[PDB]
Amino acid sequence: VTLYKTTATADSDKFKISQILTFNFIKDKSYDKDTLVLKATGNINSGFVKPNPNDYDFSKLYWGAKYNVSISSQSNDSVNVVDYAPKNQNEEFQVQNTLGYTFNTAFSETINYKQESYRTTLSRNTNYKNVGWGVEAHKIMNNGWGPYGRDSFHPTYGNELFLAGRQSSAYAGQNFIAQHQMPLLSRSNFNPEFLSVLSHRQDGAKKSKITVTYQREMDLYQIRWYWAGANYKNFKTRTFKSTYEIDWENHKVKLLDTKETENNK
Amino acid sequence: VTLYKTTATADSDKFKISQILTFNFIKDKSYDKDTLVLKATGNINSGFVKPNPNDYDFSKLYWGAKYNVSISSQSNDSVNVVDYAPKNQNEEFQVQNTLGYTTAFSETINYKQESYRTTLSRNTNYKNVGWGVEAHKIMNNGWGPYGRDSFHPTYGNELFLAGRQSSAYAGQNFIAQHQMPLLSRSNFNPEFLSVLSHRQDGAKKSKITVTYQREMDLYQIRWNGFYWAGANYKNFKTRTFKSTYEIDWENHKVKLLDTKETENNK
Amino acid sequence: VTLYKTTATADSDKFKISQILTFNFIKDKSYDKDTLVLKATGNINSGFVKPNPNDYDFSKLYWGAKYNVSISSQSNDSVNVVDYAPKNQNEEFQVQNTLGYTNTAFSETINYKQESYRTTLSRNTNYKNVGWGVEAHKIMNNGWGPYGRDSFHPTYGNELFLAGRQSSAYAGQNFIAQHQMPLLSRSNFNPEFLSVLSHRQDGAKKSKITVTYQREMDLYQIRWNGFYWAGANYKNFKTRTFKSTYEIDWENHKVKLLDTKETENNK
Amino acid sequence: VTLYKTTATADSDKFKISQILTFNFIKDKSYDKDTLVLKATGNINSGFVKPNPNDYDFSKLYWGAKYNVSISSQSNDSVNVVDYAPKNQNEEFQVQNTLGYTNTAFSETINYKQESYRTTLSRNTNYKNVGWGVEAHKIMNNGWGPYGRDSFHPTYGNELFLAGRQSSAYAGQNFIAQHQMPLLSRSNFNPEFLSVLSHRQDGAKKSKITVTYQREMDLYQIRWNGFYWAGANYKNFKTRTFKSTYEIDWENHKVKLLDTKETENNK
Amino acid sequence: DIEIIKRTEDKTSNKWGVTQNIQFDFVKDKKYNKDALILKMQGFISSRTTYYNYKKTNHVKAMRWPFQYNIGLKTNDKYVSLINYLPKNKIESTNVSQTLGYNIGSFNYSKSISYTQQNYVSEVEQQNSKSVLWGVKANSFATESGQKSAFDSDLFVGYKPSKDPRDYFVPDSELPPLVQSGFNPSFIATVSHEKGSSDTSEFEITYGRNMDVTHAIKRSYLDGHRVHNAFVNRNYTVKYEVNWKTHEIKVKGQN
Amino acid sequence: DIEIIKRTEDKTSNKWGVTQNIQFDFVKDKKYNKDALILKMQGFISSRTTYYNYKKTNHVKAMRWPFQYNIGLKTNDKYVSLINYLPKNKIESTNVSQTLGYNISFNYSKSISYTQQNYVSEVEQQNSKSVLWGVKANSFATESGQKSAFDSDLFVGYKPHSKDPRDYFVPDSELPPLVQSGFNPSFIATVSHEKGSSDTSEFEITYGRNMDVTHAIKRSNSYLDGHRVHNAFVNRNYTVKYEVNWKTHEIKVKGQN
Amino acid sequence: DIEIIKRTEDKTSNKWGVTQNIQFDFVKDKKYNKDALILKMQGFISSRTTYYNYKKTNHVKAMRWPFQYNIGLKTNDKYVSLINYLPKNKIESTNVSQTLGYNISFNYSKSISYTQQNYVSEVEQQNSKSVLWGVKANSFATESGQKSAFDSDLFVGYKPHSKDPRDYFVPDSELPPLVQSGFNPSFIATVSHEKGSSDTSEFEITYGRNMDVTHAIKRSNSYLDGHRVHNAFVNRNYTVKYEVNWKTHEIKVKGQN
Repeated sequence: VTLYKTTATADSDKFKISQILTFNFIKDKSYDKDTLVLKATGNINSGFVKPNPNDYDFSKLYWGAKYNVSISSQSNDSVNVVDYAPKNQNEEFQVQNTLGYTFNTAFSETINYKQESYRTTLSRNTNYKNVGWGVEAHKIMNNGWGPYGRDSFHPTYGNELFLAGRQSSAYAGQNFIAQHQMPLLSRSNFNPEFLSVLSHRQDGAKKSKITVTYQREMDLYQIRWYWAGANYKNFKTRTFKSTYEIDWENHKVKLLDTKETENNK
Repeated sequence: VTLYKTTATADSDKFKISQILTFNFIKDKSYDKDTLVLKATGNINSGFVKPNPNDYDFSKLYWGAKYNVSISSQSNDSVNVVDYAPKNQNEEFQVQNTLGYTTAFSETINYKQESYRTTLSRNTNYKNVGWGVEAHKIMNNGWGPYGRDSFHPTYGNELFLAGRQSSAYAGQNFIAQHQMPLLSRSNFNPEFLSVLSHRQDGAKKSKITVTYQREMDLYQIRWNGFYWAGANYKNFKTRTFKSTYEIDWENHKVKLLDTKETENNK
Repeated sequence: VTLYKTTATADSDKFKISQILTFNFIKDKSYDKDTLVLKATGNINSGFVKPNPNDYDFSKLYWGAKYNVSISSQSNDSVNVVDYAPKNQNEEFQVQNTLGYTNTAFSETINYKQESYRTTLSRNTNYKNVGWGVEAHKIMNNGWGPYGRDSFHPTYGNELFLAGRQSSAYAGQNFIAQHQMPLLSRSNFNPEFLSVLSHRQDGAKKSKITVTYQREMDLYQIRWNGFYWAGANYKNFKTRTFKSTYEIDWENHKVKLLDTKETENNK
Repeated sequence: VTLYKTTATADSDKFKISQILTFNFIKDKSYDKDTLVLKATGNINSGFVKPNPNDYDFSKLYWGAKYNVSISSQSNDSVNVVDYAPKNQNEEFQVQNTLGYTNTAFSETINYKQESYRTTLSRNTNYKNVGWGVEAHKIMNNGWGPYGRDSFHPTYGNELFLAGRQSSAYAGQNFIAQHQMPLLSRSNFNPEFLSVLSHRQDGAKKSKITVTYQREMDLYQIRWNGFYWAGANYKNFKTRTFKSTYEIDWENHKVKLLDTKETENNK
Repeated sequence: DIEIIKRTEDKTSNKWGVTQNIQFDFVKDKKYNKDALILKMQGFISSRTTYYNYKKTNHVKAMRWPFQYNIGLKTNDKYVSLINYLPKNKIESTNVSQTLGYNIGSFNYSKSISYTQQNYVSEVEQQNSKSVLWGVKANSFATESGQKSAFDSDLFVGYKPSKDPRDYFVPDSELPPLVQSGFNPSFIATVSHEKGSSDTSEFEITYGRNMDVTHAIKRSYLDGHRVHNAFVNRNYTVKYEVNWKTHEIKVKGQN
Repeated sequence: DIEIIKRTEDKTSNKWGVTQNIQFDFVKDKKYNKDALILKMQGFISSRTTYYNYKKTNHVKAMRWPFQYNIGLKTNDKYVSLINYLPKNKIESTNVSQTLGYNISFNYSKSISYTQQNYVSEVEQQNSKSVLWGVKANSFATESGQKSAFDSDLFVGYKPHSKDPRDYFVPDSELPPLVQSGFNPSFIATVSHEKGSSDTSEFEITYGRNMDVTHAIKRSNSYLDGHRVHNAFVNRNYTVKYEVNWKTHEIKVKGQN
Repeated sequence: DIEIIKRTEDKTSNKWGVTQNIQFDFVKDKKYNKDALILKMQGFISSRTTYYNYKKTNHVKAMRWPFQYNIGLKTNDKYVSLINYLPKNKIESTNVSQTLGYNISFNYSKSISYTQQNYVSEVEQQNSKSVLWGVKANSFATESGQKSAFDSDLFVGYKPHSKDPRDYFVPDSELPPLVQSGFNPSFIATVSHEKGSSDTSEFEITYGRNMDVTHAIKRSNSYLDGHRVHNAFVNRNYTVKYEVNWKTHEIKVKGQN
């Protein structure tokens, strides 16, 4: 059982997206394929754009509402994705039911669980040559109120996700909650940490290609004067893809190409 | 100390009972007998039979209310049962007494509650060990617990009864299947351990008999014109699978010799 | 560093007292004496005597209220007692103070461990002798108490094993149920004490250790006056004592029982 | 990797200040400098001075309100302070928010640790000097407070050690009991600080370290004005300082005390 | 530097409803100057819990059940002595919490004690260099409507006043395992033997029960009357002999 | 298997009130095919907290204090890449308890629980050539609940009017250590270097503060009222430039701010 | 590597009711350039708690009891220095929980929690030649709450008037072990000695007590009232003088109090 390490990186300064890839090549005499543990880290900026405080009755901001990461091998090669982390969670929660009489009857149920501002789930495009994750805005507390999310809906106020007050007497550009009250991933940088295991056939080609894609979905949140809110999902997309060449024989890895793509609707 | 392993299996497809026996032969220079650690696992289906939804004022279902396992050596061989798991529990609970003046008394007790309880068979002896996994404390919804012999003077045994004053067909007035305990409607996966000793001046081969069994209870409900009431009848059907294995103590092999299926219907 | 073990035992069947002594002789090149770790276990019956249920307006019982164990070497030998366990406890407890406005509320809660019997070291403990007393401490009478050997209510006296103040029953039947009494008061004490002794290497090869196990039985009595029941506890009304003497052979790591003695006292 | 240990001490009996320095020299073939782990312990008396119980309507006491320790090397030598402990704390606390309906209720609970004295780095810390201040922080008077060196009530002033606002005499008997005062204010501070130093191997074989231990004594006074008691605290009204200078022989891993100095300040 | 020689015996009595699973570990410790033997006392003591109609009354039914299990070991060899055993009697200790409170006029005081209950408690009844006897005694049971004392005359009293005596009593699921099925003892004793003295020693091991009877009386509801210690020392005794030099075990007798 | 070569540098700036305690661990892992260097960034940034009388007034005093500490690393060498660093940004996670009750009256309660730090460390920027963190004032435990770092009354005191501006603000015992004394950073970064390309590489390490100003105004029965100037002074930073040799393991300080 | 040479002495005084169990561990650490000795100070100091009728009165009875235990170590050899010891004084630390709420009424709550010992150990003096500790009565758990060691009613009893002074005070089961029986000290000290200086050094070890008196007076229907004389007797102490030889590892008892 021998282990060879290397690393590779790629940047988009334009999008503020940067990939760090750590490679562990494992040769194990008890197994008939080459093994590669690939750790994907680095940075994905949220693309957050603050509101202009001079907007009067209608204002907006862009925030980082979803991050997508995907790792893939080529349909024509002998490289499969055999395992990866994190996996989808079969979530748990604790329950306490109580029944009481006083000689007057009382019932209660308490549930206890974890709540995260962003949730990680597997891309439904995941398969034997590709794994991907979506890290999506999930349960966001406004102040002590919420949770809200990308599709929260109040029949009157609409989506109150980043709305400071319903009856506030200020400019539109100033009726968003304070920036420090927003979740870290919505306004700052996502630092991915994904793991994938790949197998390569020994009778295969000595070199193969892996393509790694980091992406943000920016949502458009806007408010109008009561006040109401609307959130428009993935109004801007920013995507950075990099392809790397794995040399399975010499355990080297080499950046071959990069590509920046965006979508603005 | 040396360890030899083997395994053996037997199935009754008719009854949905399957035995898996894992064998650890231990030879220990410090002991004058051969040791066998025998693990008994596999499957015992509950025999659950859902109620027909068209029954009107009277309906019934069968449920898996007790599972019995036993492992026995032959009265003529030199094979004893020396140890086993699980053993009967001397159960524990926590208590908090409080006395308060302002005069108030309270006592809180905290304990674990099992829907099924395991205890040793009363036929346990130096050549046989047996266990019974019996329906114990079952919650209806948030009411109960109930069991095989729960008795309310009016409604009888409300074990799987959905409501007392329900306007619905009998057979649609039992609780939802998913609200029943797992062992009552699905499969029991036994895990039992026995340790056996075998004399070295004995026969090289001996026989062990492993029996897996279910007791199905008949639970029924009836409408009388004023209310619903239920009754449970214990072990109205019995299904039994017995297998006998030949243990080769010399070469640490095991061989299935015979199986038998038996049933009883009341 | 080398270790040698032996054991020795002595019994008084008349008193239901037995001693078990477990000896660990350590020789250690870094040290200039011989070391003996001596564990003292066994049994000390409580001497409990139930009340006669036919006693009418006045009844009594005897209960085991204190156990004494002591281990001593001789003034003339070179054997010292250098360590031992248990040692006296500098007891601890948890405190929570709360202050609240809404109306001002104060509260203080304390949390601590409560033992039915407490072990402390003997007065007479010194460089050639160590002794413990295991003594009735905080005893609950149902949900009431704690009571002890010296509990005193101005009217009912000591209510330790008294079942009710206004009970309509014979005296011999107005004590709490025997099973409600602490275990050591009605049954057997199983001592577990450790001592460490040092012995000079130029000394005598053999030396003598004396181990004493003892019980103090209290007399608890209850009486009806015409209006109510009251109780009295008299401490150490009977004493039973068993002393054994052992000879340690330090050179050969052996121990022999030399002598035993039973003594009692009755007030 | 090799380790050489030694120790040195210095005393001021006049100030009741004592330094203990424990020195771990480490030679590490993977590093191009010599390393020294230096632990500073010992004693700094509080300088506490009780109130005279005979003062009538105005009284004072002196208490130990801040302790300063600093260790530093010479500007001209090749010795740097590369690490040390403790470091300033980015403090944490626990929060529970609750929102209920039945009528509405909001609640917030916070949980945190409260220290009598708090340790933070000296502002003079740099590459050749590290220092710490251990400063009276959150002191509970009677379950009241917290109070501190600068606590301020418009009427009563600083009630830190004030026993009662309306006590019927006597000033000097109207401070809280000595036993109710925090330990470092009335007794001895036992410092425990760590520093790591590096020394160039192409440098002098010997160098000098200076270690200063110091106390600030506050003056706490109370007065009766015919209506109520009020209190005042004057920070660092007295200062006692002990500085020692030790010579490190880097080559032979030895340390000698070269000199000492006592200085005081009195406001 | 420690050698163990292990032996087992397993003896059942149909009359008594008892299996003794006994393990003998001879201990050759070069640091110890006597022979030593560790006896692990396991097995199974059936509850022999039984129900029946009382005399010819037809309105009172009886439940006979094990209030106490008995476990005991004795030797008659004067060269043998008991040097260790488990379990041992312990001091009972509890956790106490106590609160004093003022509301500004209002005073409150609270005391709460907390502890752990076992269904049956194991007590050392007697012990000396030649023997030890434990009793495992019914104590306290968790029921709906609180913890119930083993000395409650209503204990196990049932809900169907039915003519089948089993129905005068609580169902199996409200009976503890030590009453419904029985007891799996686990006890240990270590004995020293003087070297080069007796070649063999006898040990007598005793397992059994003391039975209470609860009478349930129809009065319509069921009322409970108890006969405590109705049957005592219903015990199965087996006599083993050990050989200190050859490590042979012989069963020499049983009742 | 693994050889480490350790180096240290310690640089102080009086102008900036900053000491950088830097440790350089060159990693020679036979299983890794590039050069590697771990940089341990420690030291001390003093809060430089200061109090002063505002302009020529007598009723307005000011406290200047560090709202954020800055820590940053960057290289100029195309042969060098950032491959690891700590701390990293993390998703907010909290514990929720929720109860619903019926009294024969309905009751509903929701409670959330979590841990607050006085200052939070966020990754501001990161790429293969550099990483920048900000350590930002967040929440403070006081009597009267938790106070947000964005409350205009934070640190506002009790002694109008002493004349000494120090008395316009809470005493030291009510200041967090990061404000009364300063910050002891602890940050780590791992870089790779393509062997054998450049003989040397430059790393520029930056430590500093962003300052807020809190004005305390005497008002009206007279009390103190707080007004905040956020980001009053930004990137008050000390930068030092270090050059490593990948072959000889020499470090040299090539410049400072 | 480290060689240890172990020595013990046990000295009892009937006059003082004290046994000193002392262990001397000479430490030969090749990595340390001085001689070293660790002194483990254990033993038993009995409480000497006593009861008596006050003078000739019939209504006043007295209990004399150990308010403090004293433990001290001193050397007079210039070449010896105290380099460590335990226990050391610690900063008091407590757990605080503060809640603030309101309905739509208002509510505030503060709770402090901590652990109390019956007796607390404080360093009273320490320098390179000596260390002195005092183990001081502090707080006791009773029914009716925790009671301070300075409460004048502490240990006052329930049986006026019995004629027996013991009956004026709480029974043994309400006395802490350190008052009913006594204290088993456990203290440790480590000293250095300059190599090839003095052949021998002297150490004095002091164990003893300070006694308070509680007078119980009968009043008024009858109850008992408490009056305390604090520090009635101080430094009731047993001192033993030990001499160590650093070359031969011989210990000698040179003197006693």
